[PDB]
Amino acid sequence: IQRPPKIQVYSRHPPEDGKPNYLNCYVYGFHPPQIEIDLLKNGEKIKSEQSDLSFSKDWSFYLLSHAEFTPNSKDQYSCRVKHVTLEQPRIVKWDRDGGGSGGRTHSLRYFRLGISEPGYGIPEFISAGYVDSHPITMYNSVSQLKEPRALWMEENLAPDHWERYTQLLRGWQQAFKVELKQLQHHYNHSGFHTYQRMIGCELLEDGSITGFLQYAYDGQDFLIFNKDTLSWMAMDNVADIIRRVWEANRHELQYQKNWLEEECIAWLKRFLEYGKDALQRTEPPKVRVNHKETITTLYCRAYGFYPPEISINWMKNGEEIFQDTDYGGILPSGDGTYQTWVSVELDPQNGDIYSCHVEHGGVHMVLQGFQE
Amino acid sequence: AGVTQTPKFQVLKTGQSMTLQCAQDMNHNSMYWYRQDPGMGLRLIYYSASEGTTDKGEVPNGYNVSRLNKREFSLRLESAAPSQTSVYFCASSETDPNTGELFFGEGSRLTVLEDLKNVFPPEVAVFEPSEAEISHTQKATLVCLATGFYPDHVELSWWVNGKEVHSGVCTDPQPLKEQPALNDSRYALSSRLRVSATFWQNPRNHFRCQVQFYGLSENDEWTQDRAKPVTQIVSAEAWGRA
Amino acid sequence: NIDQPTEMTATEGAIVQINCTYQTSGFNGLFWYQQHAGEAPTFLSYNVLDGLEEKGRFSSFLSRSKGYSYLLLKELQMKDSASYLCASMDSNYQLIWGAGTKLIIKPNIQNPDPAVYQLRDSKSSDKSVCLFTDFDSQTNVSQSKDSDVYITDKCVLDMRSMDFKSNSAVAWSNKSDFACANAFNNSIIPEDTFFPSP
Repeated sequence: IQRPPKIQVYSRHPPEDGKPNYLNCYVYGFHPPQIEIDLLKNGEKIKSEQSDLSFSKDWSFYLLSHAEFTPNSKDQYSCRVKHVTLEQPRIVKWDRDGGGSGGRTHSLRYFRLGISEPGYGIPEFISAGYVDSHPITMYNSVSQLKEPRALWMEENLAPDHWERYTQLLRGWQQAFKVELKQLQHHYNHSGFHTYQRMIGCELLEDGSITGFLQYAYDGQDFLIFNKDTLSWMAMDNVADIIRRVWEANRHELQYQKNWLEEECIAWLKRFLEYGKDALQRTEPPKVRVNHKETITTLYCRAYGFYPPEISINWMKNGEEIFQDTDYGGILPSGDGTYQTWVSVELDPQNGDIYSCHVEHGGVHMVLQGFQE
Repeated sequence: AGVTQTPKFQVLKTGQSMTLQCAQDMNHNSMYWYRQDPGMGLRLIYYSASEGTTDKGEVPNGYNVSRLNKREFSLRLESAAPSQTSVYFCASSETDPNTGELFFGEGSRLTVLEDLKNVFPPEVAVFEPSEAEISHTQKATLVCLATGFYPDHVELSWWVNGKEVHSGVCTDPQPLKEQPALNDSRYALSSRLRVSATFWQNPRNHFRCQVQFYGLSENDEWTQDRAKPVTQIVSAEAWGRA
Repeated sequence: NIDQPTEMTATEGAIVQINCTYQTSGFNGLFWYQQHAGEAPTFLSYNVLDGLEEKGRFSSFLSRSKGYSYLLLKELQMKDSASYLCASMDSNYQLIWGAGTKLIIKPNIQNPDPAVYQLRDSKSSDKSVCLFTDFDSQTNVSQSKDSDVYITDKCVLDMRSMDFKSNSAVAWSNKSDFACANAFNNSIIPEDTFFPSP
């Protein structure tokens, strides 16, 4: 399957017009991974930093492309994005003000991304771990090394740990390559195709736990593991073939169950204690309201909050507005914090009060934007 | 199929270089090299997740390794030491982690001596059944003794009329030492073959005890005036009696 | 660290239980291997989840809470005599091997007729040998107090042996003082067992 990218351009901190800030271009929910993301100043291309390819639960990809600084003095900035799902490159300009609408547990995840031979310019194998959506480990088929993605990961883990997993990943990389070939032979096609794996567990706020192991082919769910019944789910006749093979090995299934239920949860708690400083902190949001003519729409921004769990909506006198509204979703700030936003198109009438409702610590925060 | 490993026996003077060959016909990925010693569980010297990568194990010291093909993983010790005397197992698994079913080579028996001056083939002798046993139990027990051999590399077998026999054969699990007090001691091995009294009492039946000894090769250096203790099959025979 | 019984002895046809305790960081599984003398180990069982895994005459139990496992051998045959290795995986997938349990299987003899016989001199050898055979499993034959006299029990049957499974111990030496009467002296012995007098 092929899914068009969602794009949002915004600033790390609220622009002071005299104060250099970070321009961000966030591209998410796209597939395949092939992506061209450029930042533009008045139409010209600018030197910008790009994050490692990251993976979501739905098998899509996302990237944060940021610029060194944007003093923002009487200029016009935008973002250019080229993708296989776009004929003409989509351009999104940065405004003083779409998509979104997606909307306190802890989890650990490990992702794999295979790319059918040849390389196609992209690394054929990639593996990255996440805890609470925080990057921790990074491996790829180019540089075959372990590589911690967090400071508190590398500090609390000896060199013998990374040495051991740098060897395992090389083994898993090769096995992944073989399964990718086998699939293409089963689907009776060749050329560019992708192979993805996601495993992990999560620890719920009350002490409950769950775990999952899943596989995707070309962005679509392929094989899904049930650790309770010790059986694999297949949504395709071709996926059914692997199902019958994998289920034939009982020791493997049992092994998966134990890791997800016992081993994984242990790794999660261990990592949480390591990053206790970063993960257990909470920084309140800074709300900002603005308006743009042409009939007019209102904007509400919430800056620099952690964790990402947040709820934000517009109100009218003083009830919530479900009509003519947009949700930015949770966006990476780049500081390790996050920011979002919500907009409303107004038929203003007379004497109506419009105010922004935000709940973070909950801790309900309301800012009155506008009234006739 | 299976994991193929060579050689199965080697004697080396300290300082000598030697390499053990291992090949896997099972199209596996991971390969290991294990060292097995008395009183200890298997230790891993080196392994490889897949071809193109290898990494040190628990006891890499004094050893090297290389993956030639996805099929072959060779163990190399450039300078032999007495501490390296052991039985080396080359193992293969489809993928790491899961070792089981883990497949092991036939095993490689390595003894490292400072001097080969002590290397000797076994003296083999067979003893005919007792007259008292035959009449009493209607059975006949032949006894074989392989004495004064060193190091311990031997395979004893029983042959009757040119064919190898198994049933009725009981051999010592391992050879003992003739002089346990001495570290210079050589080894002794005993075996028993029991056949019916009627079978033994037929002079047309030919019994032979055979010990296979693994010594120096044809290219090994021998400076001693005494005979070269090369690889040899030493036998002792007996004829049926009435 | 991983621990199992060093040696175990049992008669043919009986049942035996080999315990294995392990303490490791994490647990990714516990393996049992069978290794015959002078031969490569072979995979037997694999346990991860708590419970019992039965294969034929063999069964392997695991307790993750207790860090305990036992290999249960029923209806022991002669070919079951071997060393049995226990190993488990760490949190990292590394494998820890315990020094095995050597299982010694004594044949089941329903018609014991223990005696000590003198084998005729070989003429290819300068030593004489005495044979002690047809004794039950309850009979114990120890070594010699003489350094010039060698005695060997604990022989192992050939893996293909259809006939003549019997216990036997051998004694030999160069010395003239060696006789089949005093060869097996001070061995724990039942009534009616035969020694030659002169």
